[PDB]
Order: sequence, then structure tokens, then C-alpha cells
Amino acid sequence: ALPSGSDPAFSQPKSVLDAGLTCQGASPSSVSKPILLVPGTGTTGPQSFDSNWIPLSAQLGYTPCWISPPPFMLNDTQVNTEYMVNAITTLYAGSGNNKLPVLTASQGGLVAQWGLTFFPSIRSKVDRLMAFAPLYKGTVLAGPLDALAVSAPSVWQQTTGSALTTALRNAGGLTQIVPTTNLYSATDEMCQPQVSNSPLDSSYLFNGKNVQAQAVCGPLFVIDHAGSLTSQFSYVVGRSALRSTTGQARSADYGITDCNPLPANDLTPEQKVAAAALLAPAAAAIVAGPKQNCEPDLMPYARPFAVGKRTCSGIVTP
Repeated sequence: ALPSGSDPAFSQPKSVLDAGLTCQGASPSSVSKPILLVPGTGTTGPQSFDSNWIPLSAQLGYTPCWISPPPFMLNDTQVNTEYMVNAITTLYAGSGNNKLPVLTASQGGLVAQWGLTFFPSIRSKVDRLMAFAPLYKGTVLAGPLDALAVSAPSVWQQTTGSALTTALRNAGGLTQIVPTTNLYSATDEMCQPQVSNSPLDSSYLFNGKNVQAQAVCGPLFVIDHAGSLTSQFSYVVGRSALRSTTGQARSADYGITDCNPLPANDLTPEQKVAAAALLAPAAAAIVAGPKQNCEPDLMPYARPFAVGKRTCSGIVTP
């Protein structure tokens, strides 16, 4: 079974977590049809989504909301998840005690699934998860010892083999917990392996709607980790997932004629140009942020699932 019982303690003051949550044109505490947007490593909410799912979800009738855990999602993924759990608790009540969708970019999907695995209270408040290029198994690429002996906390945790990805898998987290759609690409340049269109892929969750773009669009279709979020093909799949009465994208709703890798048609020209410039700023933030030579310790609620892995304090024990 999954973790059950009481939610783990928060390490951050609630006022700090509240400060990281914003909704466009509304208060999180009094908001119609919120969608919670969870950014990837090296970005804020607006930086991840201003060129894409903030305007696109608004045009579908949601109030776009986001968390921006400081600094730029570079801190410990477990602390980033506190922002999401707090945001879910708030948006659920602030929308009349109604479940809400969560939509994530890159490592924001790891944040979401970590929260669902280890914070039982939110499972009944999230109606579906729409994850673009999620790194549930981390990635084998680049890495925390590349070009400097120190790397950001969440960069350590997103590395395949990390104590965090280990603990997520051993606790049951590579199976979907709420209805989940995972849109990803075999040509993802941040996250590998993604090529097999099978559970080997880092974005795959058992029983989820796992959509590798090349399985629909052809072996030669190319979108990177950002295009995975912003492309017109991505918009059609995400719109399906958000509208579906099953909580997952439906194969009937998308097909080879939607295989357009450029930014979603309904974005403004300015939004389309910004959608093409997402790589460099996130990479530079990763370079300028907090850095360390070890993976953050697992919090007690996750330690028993990665016994034997090495974190800053030493060997994980249960």
C-alpha cells in the first residue's frame, strides 16, 4: 500500500508557504475553478508558464494559480512539495471545497507525485494530474558533478539513482495515485531514458495515460523538454486531459493531425516567441543558485524507503 495516516510535519512556516502561492486576478482563498501550476527546476511559476499554460488554462475557463518555491525551485524537493500541499489545501477550500486539477512542467511533476505519495490528505482534493515531461525516475543525463563539484539540492534529487527517486519508487510512487496524464518526448534533452515508450521511461506511471509524442507523431518528430510543455500537440493532449470525465487524456481526442511541435496556436505572437526562449534562463538560474556536494537528507517520512542510499548526513536508516 501507499503511505497512509497523518500528513508529515511541515518544515517551513505556513506564512512562508502562503507567500509562494499566487492566482491570476483572484485570491487563492476565494477563486473560481483554480488550476494549480507547478514549475520546473530553475524557474518561478510565471517563468515556467507565462508563455503557455497560464493564458491557455485561462482561455479554457480556469483561474491559473501557481507556486514559486524560492529560489527558483532549486531547494530541496521535499520543501518544494510543502508549497504544493499547502497550495492544494488552500485552493480546495478557496474554490468551495472542490477538487482541482494540477498541471506540471518537468520536475514539477516529481514534486506533485512526491506529494501524492507522502501527503495522504491531498489525494481527495486533486481530481487529476497533467504532467508535461515529468522526471519520476530522474534522469541519467548531465548530473550533479558536471562542471562543478557542487550542485543545487533538487538537481541531486532528480538524478537517477538518487535517494529521493529511490524512495519514491520503493514507496509505490511509480504507479498513478490520481488520474494522471504524462506527455513526454523520446528526444527530451533534460530527461532520459524516454525512448522506449514503455515503463522504462522516466515519465511513465503504471495505469496513467502515458503519451510519448513519437508514438503518435512518428519516430522522427522532435520536441525538447520545453516543447513538451508548449507545443500545439501538447495543448491538444492537455486540453483533453482537463476536459475528460475520466481525469485522463483520451486517445480519441488527438491524432496525427495535431502533430505540430511549435508553440500552441492560441498563444499571442509574443507568447509564442517567449515559449521558444525557455532553455537558457532556467539553466543559468541553476548555475547561480544554492549548491552542495551531497544529496539532501530524506525527511523521516521517506527515510525507510531508501535505506542504504547516501545523503549529506551519511547512510539512510529506517
